[PDB]
Amino acid sequence: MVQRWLYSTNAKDIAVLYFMLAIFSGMAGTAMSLIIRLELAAPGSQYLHGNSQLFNVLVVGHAVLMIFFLVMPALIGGFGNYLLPLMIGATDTAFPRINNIAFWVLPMGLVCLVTSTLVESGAGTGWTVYPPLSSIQAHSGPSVDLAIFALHLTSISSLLGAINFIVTTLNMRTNGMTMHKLPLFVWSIFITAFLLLLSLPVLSAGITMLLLDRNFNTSFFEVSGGGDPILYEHLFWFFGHPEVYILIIPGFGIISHVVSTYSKKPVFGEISMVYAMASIGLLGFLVWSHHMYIVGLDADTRAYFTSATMIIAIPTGIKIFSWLATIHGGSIRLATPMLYAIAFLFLFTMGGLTGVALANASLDVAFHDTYYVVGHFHYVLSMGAIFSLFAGYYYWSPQILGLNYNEKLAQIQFWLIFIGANVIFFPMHFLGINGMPRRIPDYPDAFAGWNYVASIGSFIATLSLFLFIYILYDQLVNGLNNKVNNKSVIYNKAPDFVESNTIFNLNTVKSSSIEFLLTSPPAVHSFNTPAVQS
Amino acid sequence: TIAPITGTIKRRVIMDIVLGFSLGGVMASYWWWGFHMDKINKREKFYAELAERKK
Amino acid sequence: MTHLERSRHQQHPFHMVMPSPWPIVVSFALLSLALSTALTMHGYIGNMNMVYLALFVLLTSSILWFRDIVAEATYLGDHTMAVRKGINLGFLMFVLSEVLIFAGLFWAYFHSAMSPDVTLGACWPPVGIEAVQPTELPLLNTIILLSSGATVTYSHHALIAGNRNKALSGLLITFWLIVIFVTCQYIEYTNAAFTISDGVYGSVFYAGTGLHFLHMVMLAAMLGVNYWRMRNYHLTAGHHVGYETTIIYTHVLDVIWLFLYVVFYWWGV
Amino acid sequence: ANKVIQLQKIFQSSTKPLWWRHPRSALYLYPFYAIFAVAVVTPLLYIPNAIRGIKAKKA
Amino acid sequence: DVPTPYACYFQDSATPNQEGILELHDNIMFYLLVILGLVSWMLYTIVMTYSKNPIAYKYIKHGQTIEVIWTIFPAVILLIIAFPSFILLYLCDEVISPAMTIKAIGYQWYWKYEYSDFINDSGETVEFESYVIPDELLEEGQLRLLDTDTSMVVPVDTHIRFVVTAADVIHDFAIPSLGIKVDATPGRLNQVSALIQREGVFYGACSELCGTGHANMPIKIEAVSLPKFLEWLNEQ
Amino acid sequence: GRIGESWVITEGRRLIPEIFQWSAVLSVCLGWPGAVYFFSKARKA
Amino acid sequence: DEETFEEFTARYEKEFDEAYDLFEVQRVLNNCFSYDLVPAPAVIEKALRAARRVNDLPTAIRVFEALKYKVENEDQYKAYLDELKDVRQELGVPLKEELFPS
Amino acid sequence: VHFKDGVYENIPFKVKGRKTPYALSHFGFFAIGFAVPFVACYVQLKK
Amino acid sequence: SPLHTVGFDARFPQQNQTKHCWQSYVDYHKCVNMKGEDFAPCKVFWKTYNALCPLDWIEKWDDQREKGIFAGDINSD
Ligand code: HEA
Ligand code: HEA
Ligand SMILES: [Cu+2]
Repeated sequence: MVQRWLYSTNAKDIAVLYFMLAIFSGMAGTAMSLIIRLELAAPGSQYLHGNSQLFNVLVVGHAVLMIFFLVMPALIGGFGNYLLPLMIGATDTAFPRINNIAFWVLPMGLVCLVTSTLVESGAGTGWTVYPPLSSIQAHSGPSVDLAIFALHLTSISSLLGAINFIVTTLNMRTNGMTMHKLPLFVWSIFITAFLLLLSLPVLSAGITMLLLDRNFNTSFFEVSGGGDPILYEHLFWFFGHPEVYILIIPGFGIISHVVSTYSKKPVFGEISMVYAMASIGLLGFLVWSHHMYIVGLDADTRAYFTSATMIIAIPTGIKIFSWLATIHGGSIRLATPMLYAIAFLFLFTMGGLTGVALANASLDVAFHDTYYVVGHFHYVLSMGAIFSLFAGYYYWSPQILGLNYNEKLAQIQFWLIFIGANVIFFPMHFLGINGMPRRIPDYPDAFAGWNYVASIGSFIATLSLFLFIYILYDQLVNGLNNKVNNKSVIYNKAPDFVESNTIFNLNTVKSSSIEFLLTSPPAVHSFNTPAVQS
Repeated sequence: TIAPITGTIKRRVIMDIVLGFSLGGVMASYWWWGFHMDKINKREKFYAELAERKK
Repeated sequence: MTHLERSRHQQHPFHMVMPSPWPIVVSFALLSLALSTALTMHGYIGNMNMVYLALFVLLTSSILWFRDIVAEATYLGDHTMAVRKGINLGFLMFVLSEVLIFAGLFWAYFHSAMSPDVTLGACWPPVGIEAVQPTELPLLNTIILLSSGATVTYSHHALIAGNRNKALSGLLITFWLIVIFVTCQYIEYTNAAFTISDGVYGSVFYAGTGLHFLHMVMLAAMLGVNYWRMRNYHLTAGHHVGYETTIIYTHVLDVIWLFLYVVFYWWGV
Repeated sequence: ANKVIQLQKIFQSSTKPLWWRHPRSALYLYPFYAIFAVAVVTPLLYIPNAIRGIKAKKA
Repeated sequence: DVPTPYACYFQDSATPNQEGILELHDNIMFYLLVILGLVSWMLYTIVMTYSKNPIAYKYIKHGQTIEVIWTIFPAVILLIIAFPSFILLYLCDEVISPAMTIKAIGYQWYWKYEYSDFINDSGETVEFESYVIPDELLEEGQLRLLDTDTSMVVPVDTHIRFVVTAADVIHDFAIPSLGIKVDATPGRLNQVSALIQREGVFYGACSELCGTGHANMPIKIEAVSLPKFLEWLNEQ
Repeated sequence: GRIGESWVITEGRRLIPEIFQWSAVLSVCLGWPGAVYFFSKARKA
Repeated sequence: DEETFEEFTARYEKEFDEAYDLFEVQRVLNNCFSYDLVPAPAVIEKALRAARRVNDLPTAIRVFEALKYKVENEDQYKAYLDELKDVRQELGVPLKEELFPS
Repeated sequence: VHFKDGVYENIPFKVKGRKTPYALSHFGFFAIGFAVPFVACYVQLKK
Repeated sequence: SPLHTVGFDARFPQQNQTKHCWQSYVDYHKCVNMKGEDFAPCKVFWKTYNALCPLDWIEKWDDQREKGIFAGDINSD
């Protein structure tokens, strides 16, 4: 297996490695967040007897693995390198060694985080690395350096992935596809590539100067010399704000694809939506300091930033109206990816409108750095990453691997995880509106019942994830037996109610994506002659 | 055998959107009636407690 | 026969690459370097020689990949117009990321124009904090660097036009100027402007200048690689994958240097 | 030059890995990583083995 | 004041700034609620009606009327929900004669309030610590994990300036009851005009991580009358 | 020839059950926190 | 949206004119039912004639069910009654009186 | 790379072989996943 | 304050007043540090620094004057 897997140079054979890494990281992170929630069920040291630094390090690991180590390889890397070259029709992506080095540069990040948590020092400064708390003045030990190297390697891998996506999209696109007919997901990933390209260097440089301050006995942003950490926090927010769009835009593309295919109707003005994503990507840079209203900057600056936020909100609403028009006036089959899409369009929209309400310049006085903001971003992270990944898996898994999944198991899994996520994340807004602090292992005795309901919802969610991994096992072990019998749906497209089923034998799977017209996954260097569109 | 057809292209979504807006408005008003009543009661209590101690 | 092979290798500019261990070895080298530095700067062992050797072997692996990326473009070849444009656009976006790094370094101190803050600075120019200013001190080198860039940009244009004795003169002039630049950089090794004790205003400038001293080393290494590459005479005036990269690099570095020289030197003084 | 075409023909005739350019360098570099990095990463977890176990339990 | 258990709304207002903030917040919430209700009912009626649709209307792409309607509606909606925000910012941010000024420094896991506007005996600057009472050493009847041995006082029907800062790590002066939430930069100061009109005891905590021991961290505010403030000043 | 509708009849008879069902759904989704509050010893009951 | 019925109607009859087999008949029928344009009795008669040419009575069953329930049309009935009876008794394709009581 | 049918080679699994009936590997996946949280809790404190 | 010190404020039309204490303190420290006899020129903004401005700035500036390294940019007098 070392001769072909550990030494692979194929996007086809590396997408599955991305998927395995993503699912392993996700399940480990869910168990670890289970620990975090369980020790916070009641006030006191119910399960963590002292050592609040341990709780802080647990929180940092949770946030870092959720942001950079779980979802980035999955929809950016794992889905991109198995969908974009496939939809293009090119045999292979340009210079797959970029993809291989991007993949292989991850695992030592995991080992450095695990060994940093193992040592007594730990990185307990939050997922944000705001100085001087991460410097030698407060947190010593190699833990900070290990986390810095982990984020650096993740950034390099993301940059390499964007390089490969950009070159594949621009240099060797098929003749049939052109600028005015290019599909939605590839536009989403290309715009995400632009945003990633323009966002990575600022974090790289700023964190490099932080490391240099920690090492060279200097300080550019720390007060020990005259520096001010506000500049670094502007730089960090300038990086961070495009990151959520980076993780949400390919989700937008895949959700648009699944709703367009499941509505049995074409898209609703693909030019309008691609303009919407382009505008979102271009306007994501105008709110670089909108997350830092707490300082007390000039009123004109705050007004400009809130105007920029309310301008940014408009394309999202237009795109939501676009999905709504897409689903309107069309045949509907209640299959599980459609259930994920509906849960998205409901709960993500509610979270986004709550954030728009929060986007007020003077409203951070009651909600910033409280449970309200965590209730905000947990909504969108769950909708655009967890549910989007579930939809993509249940939507391409029967063909990318040839193995089907139990429809009943999928339905019960979606129901369980949806109700668990709702019952977990809803009370957090009630905690935030009160004004409770964040990142504290122990809390006052006012909102104990909400913590208990969050804990039971977390247990529901982890049982759902156990059922999901059992579903993965069953699909990997009993796909052949499930295909023959009526345990699962073998045609996501029921024939139109005008046509006979006997003619349908030639009309099995017809949509606007080429990989669906392909047979069982062929050899890696398939596509001998590129596809042509008349 | 009615000749006029194609009139169903737009009025369905128009009536749906306008009815949804009306339902949202009336529901929000019904919820906010009690909230505004409580807010006015709290305000009146605040004025009473601020003015009763001085005099 | 010709049609089938042309169709099967035409839209496939990617070789049937062997089980190359480059990703695993480079990842292993980076992890070893990271953990070694973390353990050495603050840990249990203060060893320095072996971490230097680890950095050395990482650099050798990087140089090996860098020489292959240009050797396989000529010895192996198998390149089309599309893949050449892909490589060119990749180099453009690397230099664009470098431009963004420079922009971040500039913005680290350039956002204080009219003193919008109150305390801990907010004074342009910083009257009172007058140490040995790193401003106008290396301008004697910046002006000659501008002259060298101007006189070698058109020399490299003539290079890519002919790749002849004039190209040899251009490359020897480039070697001479980069040697002078690295020498005058190394002469200001320890005491260039001052050390970082208190009042960090020129120390940020010193660090920003220092961190960009590796781009010139990379350019010199690539120039030496191309010198040997042409000494082997396998790379003719054809698939000059290194010549295009060096001409675009020397056409962007002069522009960014002029952008640096526009401000931060006569602005605020 | 006078060796490019012949070397290309030999490489085409003998489709073998290692690219024939630096076999001695590859054989010199292959054992060095295993000798060095493994023996320098083993102490990283071997030394804190006695240090590990700080429960710091309080009641 | 004390966070009311099982709350689903804001805490009790203490200052006109907070009642104005709540007024703006509920004004915004009204339109946000009607919008979310509209979209939710749209989704529900779609999934309830077109789930049984036999033939899809797949030749509808333009929809100019709805396009212009929901292209022009969000602009005026945003304008009408942003105007009260601007007017409230203008009203609250006004520096209408702040009368009281005290220090608030974010030290390492503790606070060192310094009262320099007033004096105690003759010209001296009043200053004292604020250490959280340990949970094990708690006295009967106190609030767990937050109560302090000594807290700070404030006059009623006056105007107060809270000078917020830090020493080594960034802190936060977040008091939801009093409507003051300003970051504690290690070297930079900031001025926030807090005016109090109602008596009572207002609680609060630093909404920014301070490392590890950030769970036992006190900020207690007690509002007193002018004779009470004078008597406390003489006693201190 | 305007056979039958008279939009109002079918319009009401079709939306009224749907709007009642949606109102009941929202009432349940807002009363489950209320059910928890009632069941919990909020007033020592 | 100010689109003439005559052009697409005539396109429909012209397409049914060269109905070699059931594939083009089915696609044109699906296209006709795709629009909100309720088919005229003339195009329905042409479709039934083409179905008779290709000899598939179940296609006639499907199209009759579609005409019975395609769009609400304010729940119009007598229009449906005439549009079904004219084409039932023009030539005779007895199919509706069987599937319903089964 | 063209010697693979395209059925089960896309996963590093193997139905053939009595060493693991996809159960030892699945249990091991649980083990390696649950390593980091429990070991992180155990190294400085109790489970 | 007895609920009445100034009343209406119109010194700075814009809401933010970050760059306000410097101007209102330089003149006060000037009029203090030349004559010291009559404070009539600076008798109208007594509260602009005592209560209207963070007294931490005032105490830091006083300590800086004591140590001779002032935060602001003024002369040696
Ligand atoms: C991917 C993003 C992601 C996900 C899934 C989660 C999942 C959860 N998160 Fe977390 N969280 C963050 C992103 C995420 N979080 C970030 C960025 C922070 C910032 C830290 C900070 O604010 O300081 C944070 C911080 C954070 C805190 C702050 C703690 C403190 O104040 O210090 C809390 C507790 O209140 C919390 C709770 C939870 C809970 C109960 C879940 C539960 O939902 C866990 C159960 C899991 C799910 C229901 C999703 C399933 C996950 C999968 C991986 C499925 C696997 C399969 C696929 C991926 C295909 N999260
Ligand atoms: C998936 C990731 C993700 C996504 C998609 C978003 C999307 C949005 N976010 Fe959020 N956000 C985070 C992740 C994300 N965010 C994270 C991780 C934080 C940090 C928390 C921390 O620091 O701990 C954060 C913090 C954050 C803050 C500061 C809170 C803080 O952290 O203290 C604010 C407020 O300004 C905000 C607003 C928004 C808005 C307006 C959108 C919108 O783009 C949402 C888009 C959707 C809509 C807007 C729906 C369309 C609306 C309509 C139907 C039209 C109606 C309105 C008009 C009339 C136009 N986000
Ligand atoms: Cu933002």
